[PDB]
Amino acid sequence: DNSYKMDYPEMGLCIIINNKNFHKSTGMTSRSGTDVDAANLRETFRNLKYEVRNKNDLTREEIVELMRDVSKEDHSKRSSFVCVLLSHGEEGIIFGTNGPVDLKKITNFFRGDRCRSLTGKPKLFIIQACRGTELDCGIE
Amino acid sequence: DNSYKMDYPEMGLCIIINNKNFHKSTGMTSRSGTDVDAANLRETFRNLKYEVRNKNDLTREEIVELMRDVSKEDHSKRSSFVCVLLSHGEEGIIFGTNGPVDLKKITNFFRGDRCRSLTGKPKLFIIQACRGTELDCGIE
Amino acid sequence: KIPVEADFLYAYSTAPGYYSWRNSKDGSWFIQSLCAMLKQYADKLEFMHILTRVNRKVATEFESFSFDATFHAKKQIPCIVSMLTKELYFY
Amino acid sequence: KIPVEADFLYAYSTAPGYYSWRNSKDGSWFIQSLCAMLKQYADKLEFMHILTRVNRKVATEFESFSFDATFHAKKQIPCIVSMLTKELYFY
Ligand SMILES: *[C@@](=O)([C]S[C]C1=[C][C]=[C][C]=[C]1)[C]([C]C([O])=O)[N]C(=O)[C]1[C]C2=C3C(=[C][C]=[C]2)[C][C][C]([N]C(=O)[C]([C]C([O])=O)[N]C([C])=O)C(=O)N13
Ligand SMILES: *[C@@](=O)([C]S[C]C1=[C][C]=[C][C]=[C]1)[C]([C]C([O])=O)[N]C(=O)[C]1[C]C2=C3C(=[C][C]=[C]2)[C][C][C]([N]C(=O)[C]([C]C([O])=O)[N]C([C])=O)C(=O)N13
Repeated sequence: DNSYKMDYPEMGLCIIINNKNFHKSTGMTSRSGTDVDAANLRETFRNLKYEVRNKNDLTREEIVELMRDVSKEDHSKRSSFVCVLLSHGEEGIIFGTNGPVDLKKITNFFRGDRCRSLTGKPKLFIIQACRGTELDCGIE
Repeated sequence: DNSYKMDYPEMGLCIIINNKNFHKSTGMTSRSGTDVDAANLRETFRNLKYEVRNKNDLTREEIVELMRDVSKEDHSKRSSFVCVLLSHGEEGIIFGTNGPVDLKKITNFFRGDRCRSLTGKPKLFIIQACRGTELDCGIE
Repeated sequence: KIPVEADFLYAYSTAPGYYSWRNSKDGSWFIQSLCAMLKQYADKLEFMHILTRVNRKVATEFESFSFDATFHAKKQIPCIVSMLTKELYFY
Repeated sequence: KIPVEADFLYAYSTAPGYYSWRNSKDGSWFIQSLCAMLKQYADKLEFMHILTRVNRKVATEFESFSFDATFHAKKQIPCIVSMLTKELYFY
């Protein structure tokens, strides 16, 4: 087979972390319009038969704890895993409402040897964020 | 159209930079077996109708100069561009026989606004190199 | 036995080192396009191909509008990072 | 008008932050597999799909052998970084 097995009893889990408001300490502006995405995404993955769980304005601590908890659930009856991150960021980092958290720290919970029930199953991470402050002016 | 136009008079250029030997200063071991790749790659892209140009043991200076020169050629009659880098490296970097060179510096010559004759055409970079010293022990 | 870093896929809204754009009324360009492409294609295209459609849409149909000249008329190209070992079909 | 960082594609032999393996007799795992997959598939599969085949091959059929226990029995997963806007067919 050259395609993943998507016929498990459950399509899989889909976590959406929607960060819209940030502490003055961070210095990040409010992320207007992010709710539309969150609503859009939620509906799109429900039609795909994913068990969607929306979360809004989480601190970097909460994000790590949540992922940890999700990595500990049993995914044996699930086909895949999808995690959408809506927030601010810079290369290799995404922001919790209270500050930066390394992207490596979040995904590491889902490595083949860390989350055994997802081994050999597709783990998709969709990130809506800044990976720097460089501007693409376009051409032609 | 949802696929690139590959019917230009020429499939395109394919540069292979094969670094096998390094100056003691670098501290890198000889890259045994790299010639097989270089030979293999050369034959594979010739059958694909690419104009292959093999280069061995280049200094970081030579690599930059070469790319600069290649970015200045006229690719109007070419469909794409392929550059294979065989060498040592670390995240975001590849080694010339005489030392490290940032990967950003090499590709920047081919940006849409830098190499006009390749605008809207596929630019493929194949890199055989270390992106760190972390080891994947495997699972299951 | 397989690599512990395999079967991962990172769909980035933008390229490394760049800003990502969002419209306060419609949402981010990347998410709009992604949801739209998934709506009309999840039933027939393989996932990479759907993501490629997203790249074209975001790169072709969007361009920032800002009263601030420095953030005006900017573009964006999403970035697909695949370490998958098999094709992905949602059906 | 399009993004100046578009239509680029980086086929990496390995994942970010990891070693890439090479055999002194046959060549690197990544290149062997890439050339092989291109040989039998360049005439029918779209480029991303060919690269996905490379990922499976490298991740499934290779495993380092070393007298040095620390570099023995290690694995590797190639990394595809696509910013292409269209499907790629070599035919
Ligand atoms: C990034 O997170 C910004 S990271 C900034 C940073 C972080 C750490 C250290 C230094 C700098 C976001 C992505 C996100 O939130 O989803 N990008 C932006 O917020 C971008 C870039 C930018 C914006 C704004 C001001 C300055 C830089 C505010 C609004 C802007 N959007 C618009 O102007 C749109 C454009 C359009 O759709 O035509 N127009 C409207 C009416 O909404 C914007 O997206 N960002
Ligand atoms: C990387 O470039 C190494 S970057 C090391 C570094 C750079 C900067 C700062 C700190 C460290 C290469 C890739 C390349 O050249 O194509 N990787 C290696 O050379 C790997 C990892 C490694 C190796 C060796 C010794 C120590 C670490 C030498 C040989 C080894 N290959 C084998 O043992 C193979 C395995 C197999 O095929 O089963 N066996 C034989 C008989 O060849 C190797 O590839 N590398």
